[PDB]
Amino acid sequence: SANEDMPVEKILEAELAVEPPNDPVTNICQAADKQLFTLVEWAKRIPHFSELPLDDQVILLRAGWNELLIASFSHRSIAVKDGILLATGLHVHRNSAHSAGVGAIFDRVLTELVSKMRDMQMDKTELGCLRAIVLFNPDSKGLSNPAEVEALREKVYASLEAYCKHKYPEQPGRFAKLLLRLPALRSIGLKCLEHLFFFKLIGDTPIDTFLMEMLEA
Amino acid sequence: PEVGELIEKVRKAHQETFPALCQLGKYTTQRVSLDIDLWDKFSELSTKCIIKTVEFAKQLPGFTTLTIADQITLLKAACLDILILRICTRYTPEQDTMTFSDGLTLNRTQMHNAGFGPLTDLVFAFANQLLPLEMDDAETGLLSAICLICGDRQDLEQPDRVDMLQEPLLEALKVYVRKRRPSRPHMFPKMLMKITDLRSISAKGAERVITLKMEIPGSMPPLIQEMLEN
Ligand SMILES: CC1(C)CC[C@H](c2cnc3ccccc3c2)c2cc(C(=O)Nc3ccc(C(=O)O)cc3)ccc21
Ligand SMILES: CCCCCCCC/C=C\CCCCCCCC(=O)O
Repeated sequence: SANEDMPVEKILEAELAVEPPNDPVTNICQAADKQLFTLVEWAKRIPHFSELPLDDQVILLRAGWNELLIASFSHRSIAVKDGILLATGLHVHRNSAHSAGVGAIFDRVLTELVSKMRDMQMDKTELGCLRAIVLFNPDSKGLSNPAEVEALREKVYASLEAYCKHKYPEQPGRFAKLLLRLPALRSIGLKCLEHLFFFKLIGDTPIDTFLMEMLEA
Repeated sequence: PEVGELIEKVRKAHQETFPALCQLGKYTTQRVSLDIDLWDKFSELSTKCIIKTVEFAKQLPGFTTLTIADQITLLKAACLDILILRICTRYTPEQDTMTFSDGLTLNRTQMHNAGFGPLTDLVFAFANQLLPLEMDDAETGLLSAICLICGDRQDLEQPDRVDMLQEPLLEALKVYVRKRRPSRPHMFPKMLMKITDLRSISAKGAERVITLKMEIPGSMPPLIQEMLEN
């Protein structure tokens, strides 16, 4: 009954829901603002996210927004060859990333995220669970009841591993192989936060305040 | 079966290159920027532990069958991960202390002044977060090995091949962890994903290291390359 606590099918519903002046920095910023305007829509369709207190909802979203977007545009970029497919439809390539001062991040996204998801054929369901795991992060500081949050996260572990045993029985170590993208995702997500000063997301509006107004909406 | 051999090899590799907290005779000696004396003892043990971590690596099945460059690349990059993980399995929550491989036991302020500095509370929080896991020699060893044989590391000559070495390790951890904890299989992903917290700490740790190679002249000479050159 693992899939009943945290339904795979409802998680993919959340992914499929929020799935989508021209210069590098502008292109990245506007791609970020777009996906930012719809995380709250995504998280709301994650099982039991809405049943959490509203102050906890804000915290979890402000804690993983960058890493939720990176995971999402990395998997989306499996199509593109040697580049990033932004949520706005634009293709960003190495030089364009160097122009934006994020060439090293670009290279890491390609080798540690896109290539790995490509070679193991990570489907959108597993990406969704990975993002749900990122969402239900119990270390998020200020959380009112973290025990509920990692009870929720562990339900995603249970569902995801159940799904992997089901759809890929010939690959017993596939659940672990998926999880091993999460350290890379965290590593890369940290480096991106170093560039926030150059990428004005929203009208310099505090990310915190933005999500809350989306939630109390 | 053949996985139990792997578990036993990895446990033996860990046990020989890193003794457990409980079998170790302890000895001992406010917050400041850096206690240079503690730093000397701390830096002198960290060097020994590096050497032991290389010994541990060469004991891992099929590690030395990598390109000697990729061997260097992997050890050079998982280096702090294993040090930080190892010392955190020597944490004593009663005394809020950590014990080194010679018995040296420092408390939180001493760990801070020894070189942990602003990273002190991160590391100590990570060690506390390990206590509920109740990890033993085999599990600590496996987690280290999984952390070392990482195909994500850049400049790898045979990245796919490292990925192959890592797979039997991920299986071993899964079955071993869940056998000892039959009513709560979430402990396996919970233990793997500690690597995520470990990378973060280690990343900031690499910040700390460059600051100290300059503020402490002639500190931390490179030494993984050349020992592995032989
Ligand atoms: C906070 C930070 C990053 C500061 C730099 C320092 C370090 C790292 N490498 C060194 C290499 C050579 C000399 C000194 C060094 C000091 C370093 C080392 C560690 C660490 O676990 N060291 C460590 C771990 C285990 C043992 C032992 O089992 O006896 C001894 C030392 C943890 C954090 C840091
Ligand atoms: C192409 C490499 C990307 C690196 C971006 C670094 C910028 C750091 C600032 C904010 C992080 C936002 C990352 C981009 C989000 C794009 C969303 C999308 O297209 O799905």
